[PDB]
Amino acid sequence: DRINTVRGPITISEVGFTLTHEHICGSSAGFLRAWPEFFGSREALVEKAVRGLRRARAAGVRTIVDVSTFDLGRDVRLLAEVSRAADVHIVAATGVWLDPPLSIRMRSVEELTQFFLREIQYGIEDTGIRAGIIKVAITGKVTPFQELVLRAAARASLATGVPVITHTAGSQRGGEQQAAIFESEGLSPSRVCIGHSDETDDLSYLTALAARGYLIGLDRIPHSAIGSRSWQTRALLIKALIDQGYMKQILVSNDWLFGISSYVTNFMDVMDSVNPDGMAFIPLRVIPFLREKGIPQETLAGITVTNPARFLSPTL
Amino acid sequence: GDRINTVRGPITISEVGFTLTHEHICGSSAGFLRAWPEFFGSREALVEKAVRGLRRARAAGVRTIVDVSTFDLGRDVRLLAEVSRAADVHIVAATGVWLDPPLSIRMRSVEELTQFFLREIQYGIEDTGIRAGIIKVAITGKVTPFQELVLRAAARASLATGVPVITHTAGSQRGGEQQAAIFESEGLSPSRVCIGHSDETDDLSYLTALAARGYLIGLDRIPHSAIDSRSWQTRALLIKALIDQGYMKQILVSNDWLFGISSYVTNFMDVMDSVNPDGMAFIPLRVIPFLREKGIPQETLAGITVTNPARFLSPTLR
Ligand SMILES: [Zn+2]
Ligand SMILES: [Zn+2]
Ligand SMILES: [Zn+2]
Ligand SMILES: [Zn+2]
Repeated sequence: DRINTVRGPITISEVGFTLTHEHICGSSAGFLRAWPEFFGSREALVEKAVRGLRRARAAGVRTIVDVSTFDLGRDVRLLAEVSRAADVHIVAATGVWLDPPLSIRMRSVEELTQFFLREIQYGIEDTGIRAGIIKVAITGKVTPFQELVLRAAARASLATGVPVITHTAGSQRGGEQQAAIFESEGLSPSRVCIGHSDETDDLSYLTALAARGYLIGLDRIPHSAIGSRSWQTRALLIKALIDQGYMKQILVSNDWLFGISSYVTNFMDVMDSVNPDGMAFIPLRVIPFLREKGIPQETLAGITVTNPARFLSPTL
Repeated sequence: GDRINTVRGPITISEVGFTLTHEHICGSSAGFLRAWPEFFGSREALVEKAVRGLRRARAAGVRTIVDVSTFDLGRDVRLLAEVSRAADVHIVAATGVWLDPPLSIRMRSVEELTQFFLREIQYGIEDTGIRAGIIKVAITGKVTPFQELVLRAAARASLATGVPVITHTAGSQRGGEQQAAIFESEGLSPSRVCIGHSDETDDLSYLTALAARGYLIGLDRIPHSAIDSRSWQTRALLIKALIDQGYMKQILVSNDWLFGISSYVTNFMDVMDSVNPDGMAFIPLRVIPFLREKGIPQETLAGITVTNPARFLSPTLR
């Protein structure tokens, strides 16, 4: 009955309403510490994140999963400061996203396994903060290196029970390619969330993965307007999977952040202008939309509370 | 002026002494030493190895090294400061961009990169107050579009601060020529620029032409000869050749060594240490005596190892 957060271990009952795919800052390893003035200042980024997380908490959120890896510039000290000041649980990540530096991309499957295990079992850097989830990312056709990452993630998950979350580049469906590799390693689908699955209308693809026991990440809902399908279209994929009997396979989030340096310079302003609700978009907009579409409150509670707790609880 | 910034603060020109102008404590990636120190055994083991290695170089006459590790090479200025203090060897730290920029760097404009370089030179690196004393840049081939931005940002930061620029030249086809054309288009004096890894080629007429234009010529990978069948002596004879051409004042010599490396295959450090057990002491223990045996006088060797680095490192607007 324990999940590791940036403030230490918590019990399952304390997790509450969870956003399973979020970020405080999307960056690169070392970048926030080397050039904080890219974000105005570290202090300004903290203040923005604390204000935003407090608004999410007032809307009912109790935990977020920050799926920033080392190569996404995860700064666990930043996460800890924001978590404590907003009084919202934050689960930190290990793994490898789409921008590994040489010191990561030259590593073998065995070495990557050891790195993920260090971050889960011992702690991140010198902080003692342990990761509670393993993040992986692929580009449509899984590359040799990305296959090594997925295998190491499966091996680390089998050793520790922590789950795996995935990202696929270019709005492409990658769940079937990912699931093949995970299953060749003996990983249970119930440990894996196929992220950004709301980027497709292919309900056959979604239902087939859910039927195998994968978690389906419908987690970019407010990104609809940026680059196009409406956010309501994406949200109705939640209803569609409920209607086919797969409510227990659904995880919902925003994939939001309070700063971003890994893309074009004022991309944060673009995102904020399109979705001023930020991480509160799920509770303030999506949940009432599903209720008015007739989904029972208990089912919505199961998706936002029970499913994330079952996913995060380490299970061997 | 009279002062150069090191990881222990400012020093005067007269304190710089015998300098290795292209070295590394550790070749890594941003954040990596902090996230996975056990790759190197431990942080403590890496420190102990680096302190021993720098004390050995000091006993061979070295007084300063320039650590040309950028952000994206995993530069850890706290590691540099610790090693510098324990070995009593001055270390000059770098800003700039090498060949592995992450997205947060490679998505930036020339103006943004200029501001990043300026913050590392004028304000400090991270939250340490340690200021960079050189700007490092790297190119491949004919210079890629992103690399050209970096070179232009480096020229702008040099022009605003007086600190010099040192380059990693990859490729065998006279890559210094396109670097020079970019630097000159920005208004940068060649005397602020070291075209590095120039010993990778035997093309003496190319090196002489750059030296005659006022560029410093970095003959700085001498011990990498054996790991391409040129020996280290053949590389070292380029030093003699440029002296005989009349360009002693344009030469900078170094090892391009390190005490840990994670940016290539796992135990590459063991391969390197087996080929060159002298480490950073290879230049003073092997190259300087070799040149003396070939008849280069003491005063000329001191000009290359002491005078030229001081003139290069001294911030000169001009
Ligand atoms: Zn993602
Ligand atoms: Zn994300
Ligand atoms: Zn180099
Ligand atoms: Zn180098």
